Amino acid sequence: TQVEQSPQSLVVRQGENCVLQCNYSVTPDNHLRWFKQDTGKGLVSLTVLVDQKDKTSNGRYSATLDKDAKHSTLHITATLLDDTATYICVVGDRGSALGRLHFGAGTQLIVIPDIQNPDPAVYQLRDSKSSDKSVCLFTDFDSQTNVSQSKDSDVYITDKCVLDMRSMDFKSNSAVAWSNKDFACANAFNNSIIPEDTFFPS
Amino acid sequence: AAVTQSPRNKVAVTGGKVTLSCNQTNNHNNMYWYRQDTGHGLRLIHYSYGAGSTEKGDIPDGYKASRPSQENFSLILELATPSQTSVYFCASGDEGYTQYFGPGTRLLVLEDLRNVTPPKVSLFEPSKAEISHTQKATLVCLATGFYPDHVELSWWVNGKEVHSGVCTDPQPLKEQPALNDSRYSLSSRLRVSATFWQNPRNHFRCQVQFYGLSENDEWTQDRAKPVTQIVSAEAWGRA
Amino acid sequence: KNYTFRCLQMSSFANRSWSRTDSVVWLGDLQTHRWSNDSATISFTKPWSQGKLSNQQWEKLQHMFQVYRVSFTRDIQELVKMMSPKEDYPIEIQLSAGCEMYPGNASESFLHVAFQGKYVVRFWGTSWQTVPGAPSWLDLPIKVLNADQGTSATVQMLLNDTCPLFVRGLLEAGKSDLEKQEKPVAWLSSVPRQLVCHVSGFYPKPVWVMWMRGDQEQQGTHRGDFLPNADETWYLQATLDVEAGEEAGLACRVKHSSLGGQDIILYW
Amino acid sequence: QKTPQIQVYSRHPPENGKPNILNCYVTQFHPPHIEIQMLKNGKKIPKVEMSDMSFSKDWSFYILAHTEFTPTETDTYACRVKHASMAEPKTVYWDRDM
Ligand SMILES: CCCCCCCCCCCCCCCCCCCCCCCCCC(=O)N[C@@H](CO[C@H]1O[C@H](COC(=O)Nc2cccc3ccccc23)[C@H](O)[C@H](O)[C@H]1O)[C@H](O)[C@H](O)CCCCCCCCCCCCCC
Ligand SMILES: *[C@@H]1O[C@H](CO[C@H]2O[C@@H](C)[C@@H](O)[C@@H](O)[C@@H]2O)[C@@H](O[C@@H]2O[C@H](CO)[C@@H](O)[C@H](O)[C@H]2NC(C)=O)[C@H](O)[C@H]1NC(C)=O
Ligand SMILES: *[C@@H]1O[C@H](CO)[C@@H](O[C@@H]2O[C@H](CO)[C@@H](O)[C@H](O)[C@H]2NC(C)=O)[C@H](O)[C@H]1NC(C)=O
Ligand SMILES: *[C@@H]1O[C@H](CO)[C@@H](O)[C@H](O)[C@H]1NC(C)=O
Repeated sequence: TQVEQSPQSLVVRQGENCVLQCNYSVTPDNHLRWFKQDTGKGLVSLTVLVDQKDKTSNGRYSATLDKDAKHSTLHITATLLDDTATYICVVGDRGSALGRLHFGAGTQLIVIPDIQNPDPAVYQLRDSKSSDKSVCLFTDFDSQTNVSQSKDSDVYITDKCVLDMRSMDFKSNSAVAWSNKDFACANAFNNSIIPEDTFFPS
Repeated sequence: AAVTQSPRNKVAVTGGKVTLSCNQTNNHNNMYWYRQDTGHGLRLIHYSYGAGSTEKGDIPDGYKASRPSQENFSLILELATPSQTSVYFCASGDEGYTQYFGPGTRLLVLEDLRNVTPPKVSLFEPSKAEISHTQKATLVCLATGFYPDHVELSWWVNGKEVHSGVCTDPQPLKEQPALNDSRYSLSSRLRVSATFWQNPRNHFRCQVQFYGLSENDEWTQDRAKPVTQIVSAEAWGRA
Repeated sequence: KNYTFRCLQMSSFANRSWSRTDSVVWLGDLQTHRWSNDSATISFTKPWSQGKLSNQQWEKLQHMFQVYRVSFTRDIQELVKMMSPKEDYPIEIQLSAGCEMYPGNASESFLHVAFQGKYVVRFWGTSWQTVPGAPSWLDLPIKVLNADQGTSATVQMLLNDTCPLFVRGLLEAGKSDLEKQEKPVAWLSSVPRQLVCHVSGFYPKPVWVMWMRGDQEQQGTHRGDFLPNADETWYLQATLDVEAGEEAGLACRVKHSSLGGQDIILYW
Repeated sequence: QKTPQIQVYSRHPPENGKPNILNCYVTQFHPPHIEIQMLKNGKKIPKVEMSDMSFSKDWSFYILAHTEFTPTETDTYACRVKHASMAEPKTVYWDRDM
């Protein structure tokens, strides 16, 4: 097709810079636009480059366009976790509504969050209505840790997920396990490489 | 300059009739429909240059468009098929080159509606252990038993949606991976400061918006008709 | 002597899908270029058709046109979709673009557009505008076309700079052919009466042709139009209506630059 | 639509037996689609060259057709034109005098 983006996907640690490429054959090439798309959300425009040789910036995003080479780059400086998204390159073949947009398929970026003070624990939580039902919350570990699936299909474990308490400037991983049939929290994470100093109260 | 789409999310059956609507108040002449499938860029289905006409885009087949007025451009699927499962974006514009995109509409077209089921939702309360160890309180919401996977989970504190301190599984897990008819589960956390949870004037709610049948789908089984609905679970803070 | 350089484009749009675009380029009354719909490239019709442009400058200019032709074709088609049902196929578009060169280093550029054979649009200054007598519906395409700043900037550079520079070059390279002198040849005939003086093979186009009783110029002489020959020379006839019997004494005299004073004279 | 004018004329002075070129100049027509034949005694001439169509300052079209021919006392020469602006195809005969 007429618009190619590279790389297809990349994984980057928070604070690292990265660079995304877009190469195209569209003719003519009036302007190039970079969109940002969060998983499930829609299309937020980041910048538009319009000259033969052009440069733009927008906060921590900057971009170059070279119409001779039909090549554009998008630079993200000091990635944050919010940068996890698909970045899409779009070329317009006209300087007006007579034009067609030509969409690349996108580059998928994942930013691994930086956990300042790991404090990995396993807590039990009780149902607000029927207190004899519960779940186990493995939380506060660092991003080095991996959470694997269960032995039983009678037992359920979600994959890790980072939340961010914004006004407190704090991030934490967590995964949740439960079972509907003797089962208990200490025994809920045999199958994962959990840290040596995990807090297990009772 | 704002663009809106409805519905925002839809489950439908093969052979059914689906209408996706777009509304735009910027007094733009031009409107455009696209679909987005993974591994492809957006592709143009239909577009329109003014109230009263419609034009074929690059992939018009299986779709009919309609522009009854300046503000409204709608995309009609007469005989819906699974291959029309996708996210759909509408856009508008004046004579210049910028297009302004709507938020998107997720459409799933199933062969069959016999397995559709709303979720059950439970809210789990923060561990006292956690509170004293970390000074923070973590609620867990759990949705289970639903089919298909078209749910929007959101957190409400005193009647206002909260985003800070929240994360939801990037996608549902299968309660029974062996099966294709399998029902899904989904979890989410809201973590607040202990002192916030400890205040009994804070009302915490976990809400799941589920998409299923319309009031106008035929329903043959004995169970309650699995219509689009909200199921929520709820708790008060405690000292 | 002032020369007009003319790029003449003719485009036919039969329906939603069928289309063809053909062009000829003229310097004065000589053809310099041909660009058939069938051809991916512009053909020189004179050895000097490249002017004083380097090979690189030419390949680059041609490439711009190659893309313009494709661009043009789709833009018309999209514009018809904007007007419909108001305006419909079959549609004819003609363009007439170029410059007129003057003494010193002065010139004047134009870009005129006709729709269904009527002149309606020009590029003037920095923008497209409709001319007096043009239908109002054209205001939508004008507005759309004027949103295209990149086309505006380009056309301005094509008209103000590129044309004059290029045409100056052609005038130098083609001086030999531009200033050629070709001698007329004349002959006589009649119908019922009416005598006909035929003049053919001359270049350039200024020519003097009069029927004469001895040395009195006949008032009745009627010149026809200038008709082209295939070798880029001209053809002209002058007819005189007379009373049968007095065909004697009448002569045809022809003045032309190529003869150098030796006027052609012929008696019946 | 405008109707085409046709004008048949020879390049050099016509002489029976002597090879010459015959011109058919077709002008003043709208729209540009047109068919042109040159005929020796009612029949299509095979080698007929065509100039590129162009148009005048008044926006109307023209084209020059031409072919090699030998005039004789006997043979007739003609230019035949089809154009949508006409019910019937027009034929203009070469008259060496006219
Ligand atoms: C007068 C010239 C003298 C030069 C001497 C050279 C002689 C050599 C002999 C060759 C001659 C044979 C050709 C005969 C054709 C003569 C007709 C003159 C044409 C002049 C117009 C050139 C427009 C250049 C800009 C362009 O290509 N724009 C495109 C593409 O634009 C896009 O690409 C763009 C990028 O491309 C270039 O700029 N390319 C060029 C770059 C540099 C030089 C170029 C030179 C020529 C052509 C292209 C050049 C931008 O990025 C836009 O912003 C972008 O939008 C856009 O789609 C336009 O809309 C195309 C049509 C414009 C004509 C409109 C007529 C109006 C009629 C109204 C209709 C009524 C409606 C009916 C219902
Ligand atoms: C190119 O020249 C124009 C004006 O002069 C020319 O317009 C061309 C279309 C052509 O027909 C030529 O023969 C004619 O002489 C400049 O336009 C002027 O620009 C200023 C602002 O830039 C305006 O205020 C003027 O109104 C406008 N003049 C007219 C008559 O409208 C134009 O800027 C110039 N452009 C370049 C890039 O050289
Ligand atoms: C005039 O030339 C154009 C450009 O080549 C022709 O358009 C192409 O037609 C072919 C069919 O033969 C298609 O495959 C191409 O996609 C067309 N367009 C382009 C931009 O390549 C056009 O057919 C010609 N017109 C006529 C009447 O033959
Ligand atoms: C359009 O017109 C062309 C040329 O007259 C003709 O050959 C073709 O059949 C037509 N096509 C359509 C789709 O009407």
